[PDB]
Amino acid sequence: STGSATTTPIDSLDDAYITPVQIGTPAQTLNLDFDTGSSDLWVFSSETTASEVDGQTIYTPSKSTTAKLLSGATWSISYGDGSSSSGDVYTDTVSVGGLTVTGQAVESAKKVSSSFTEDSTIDGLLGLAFSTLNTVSPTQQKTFFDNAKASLDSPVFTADLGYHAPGTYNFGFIDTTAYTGSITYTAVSTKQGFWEWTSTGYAVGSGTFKSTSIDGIADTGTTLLYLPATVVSAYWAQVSGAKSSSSVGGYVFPCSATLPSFTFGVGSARIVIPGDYIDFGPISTGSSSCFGGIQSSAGIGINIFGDVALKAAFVVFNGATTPTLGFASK
Repeated sequence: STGSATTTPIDSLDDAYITPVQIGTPAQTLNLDFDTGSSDLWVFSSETTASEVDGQTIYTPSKSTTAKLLSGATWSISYGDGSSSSGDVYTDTVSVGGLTVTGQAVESAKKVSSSFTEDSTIDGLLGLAFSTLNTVSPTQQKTFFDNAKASLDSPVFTADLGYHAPGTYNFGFIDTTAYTGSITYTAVSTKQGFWEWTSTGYAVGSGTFKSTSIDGIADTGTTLLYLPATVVSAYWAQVSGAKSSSSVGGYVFPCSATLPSFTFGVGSARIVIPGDYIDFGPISTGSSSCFGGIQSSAGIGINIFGDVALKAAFVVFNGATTPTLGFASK
């Protein structure tokens, strides 16, 4: 089997991407944030505290004839951005772009943190990291991809995120028309439950490539590119008027400035992030100070190849017995 679904930016800055998912019988369609940095499929629901729902579409398990309470099960998650949610668990039929899993754990939110309430466009998350990170207790549950894997033509999914435009998540096949050149594959460590890999280096604009190992994660659920402070400093030094603002909480720059591209290495291959992908607009409405899309990972404890980086590539998440990641230009 295969599946293919379009993923759409939630706003004009590409802050996140939403993908429609069918849950239950008859289908209830929710727009979920596909997140290769986490491993829970959770949704706003009829069980979510009423004051914490503000425009989201909810899943109502009682209206699904295929929903079954996973008795005794609870879940609770906190994300790198300080946001959180928790609740109980149902199993139900979940379909993405034509690909159907029966018995998928659907984690129903009883509580969500403010950041989720305040974002009316995201109805929940669909985790695509490794199932070892799944928070369901007492019995850890599998991700949608893990459940689908054996049925797929090939045990892979691909992320093709758009810049200020829709893109595509495919399951079970590689669309050879969706990228240029070749796909370069690179090793993955699953020790922390992430799609963790090591970049071979970077360049700033037309500058020379610096060969240096950068360990980080391919995370579709993180907006920006978070890299070591040395790398980030070298980038912003090439933007006149850029500076790190402790009050804003990262590098900002005047939008009259021209942003250089940023290149990262995948083995001997090179992915070029155009300068425009690094502009995240005014820090506040009317401000001439713009927020940067490359920021320091210091104090995150891990480097994150978030949407800023991933949307410059066609990315293969290869779930073979030994997982690997593939990157192509596009």
